[PDB]
Amino acid sequence: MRAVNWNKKEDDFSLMFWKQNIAQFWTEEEIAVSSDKNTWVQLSKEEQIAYKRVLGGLTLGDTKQGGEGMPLVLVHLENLQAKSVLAFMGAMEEVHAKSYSHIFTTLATEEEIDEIFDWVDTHPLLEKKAGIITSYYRRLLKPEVTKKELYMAMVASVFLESYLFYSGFFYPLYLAGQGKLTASGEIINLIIRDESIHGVFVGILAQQIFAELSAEDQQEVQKETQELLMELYEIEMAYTEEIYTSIGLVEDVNRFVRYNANKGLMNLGLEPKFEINPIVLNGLR
Amino acid sequence: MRAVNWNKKEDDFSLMFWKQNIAQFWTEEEIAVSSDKNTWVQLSKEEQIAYKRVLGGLTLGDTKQGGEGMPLVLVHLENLQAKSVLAFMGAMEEVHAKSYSHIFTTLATEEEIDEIFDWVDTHPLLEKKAGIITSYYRRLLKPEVTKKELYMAMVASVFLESYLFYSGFFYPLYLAGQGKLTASGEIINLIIRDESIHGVFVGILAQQIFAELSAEDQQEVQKETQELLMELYEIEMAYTEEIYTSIGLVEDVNRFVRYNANKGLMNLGLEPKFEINPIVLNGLR
Repeated sequence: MRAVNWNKKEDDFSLMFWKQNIAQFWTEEEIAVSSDKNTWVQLSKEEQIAYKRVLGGLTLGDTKQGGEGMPLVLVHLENLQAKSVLAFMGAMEEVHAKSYSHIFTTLATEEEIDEIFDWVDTHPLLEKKAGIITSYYRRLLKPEVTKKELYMAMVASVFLESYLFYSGFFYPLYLAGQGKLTASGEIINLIIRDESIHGVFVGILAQQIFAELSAEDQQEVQKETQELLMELYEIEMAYTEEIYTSIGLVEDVNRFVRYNANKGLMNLGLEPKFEINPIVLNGLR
Repeated sequence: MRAVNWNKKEDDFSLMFWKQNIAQFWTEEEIAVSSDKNTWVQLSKEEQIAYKRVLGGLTLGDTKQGGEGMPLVLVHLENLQAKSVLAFMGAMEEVHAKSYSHIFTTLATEEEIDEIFDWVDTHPLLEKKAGIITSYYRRLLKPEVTKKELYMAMVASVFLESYLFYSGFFYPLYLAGQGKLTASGEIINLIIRDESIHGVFVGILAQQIFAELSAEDQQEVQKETQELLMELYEIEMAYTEEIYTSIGLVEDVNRFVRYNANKGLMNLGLEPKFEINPIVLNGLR
């Protein structure tokens, strides 16, 4: 039974991604958020509610990626070096999820925080899309999986970390781009910095497994991937309308979602399927 | 579907163990090993061979813990804060496994390293020990598991990290306690510092599950736990004889194994079943 041996490369990219993930390591204790209170209070009730809701949805995303996605993808990988990288990525997803609670602690009372997480747990659209994603992971709860099943779980992973998250990243970035909630915005930028390389790395692994499939299996998962993309897209447009109508940002967020959908497709080596907001861009600075 | 909420504790210990794991974070680049060459060359061939073999055995252990044990235990947990800690621990197991390659890089040529890893992969006792432990993990590759199955996977985990590893930790510690290979010994001490709190944490989780089992189930897993303990012990006594007879350390290591078996049992809230070498103690200093 094989032990991991980093003195003999199993691929051409796991070492560089390992090094980069470690280089980018951070924890929430490093960013004090209390100074955000001064711009928090300038927001309206509806703006504050949108902010808490999208952070709640992001926390659900990281909870599923660290606790289900990365574990079940990595456990079936034969590349032990790539396995190491995914394990580190899953731990950093839990750092991300914890960093959202660090923001909440400064911005909300204990009762308001419990409102958030109860709204997350009972929200029908969050349940629907998190459930579509994790169904691909739960398919891996067996001793032997097919490469079709492992590939599609990787697709699901890229679509969550490169694509579905950005309906939520939009608003912290938009506010930070206007000088509001900028310390929380630095936390979100750290998270995004990790998520970007997570999506690139899983996409590379996916392309490698795709190339190992029979022609029939490739045709099947190419079609499934495009169906999944648009199933999630349809759900995400209902999500953005529910979250952002109150604050007049529905169509701006949708443009951001399509932009990042294109990046997730490219992370998978696939062509774009849709045609950055300058305030958001300023929040990424 | 629930997101992790750290502003409402799910238990009385996950936050403390989260903070400590993070506080203890390290990676191999922090410890240069080149200065160990000056005591490496003073060891005999038999001593150099034992050292390479036990580090190879240790790497296999961490490879299976980070890539199988932690993912398959954590994924079935209902406690999302505990899930977070385990994901971080599995990541640190991969840091540990990689640190062993960093030592090898200073001490062995590229060809000698590949010999090590081939000896690990084909070695019958290592295959047997890892095979027994991971069989408890692979039982968790299904959608629904029993608490007996999850409990015995946690037992397997404690027995590996608190107990089976120490037939290997003995020798780097014994040499470091004498001023030999002290930089590698510092790496081994950081690994042990992580492993100790790993076994404690998983042991706490096992005791929580144990208290939920029916009395009949409790007695069944107590019997399995005692049998597994002694089955592994019998294999380790053959392993120490194989590794350490050439260098006269067999009975010293056996005593170290019994000492750490007792610690693993205690991590599980169980009574000791066996009755530290002072140089090993100085290597831990």
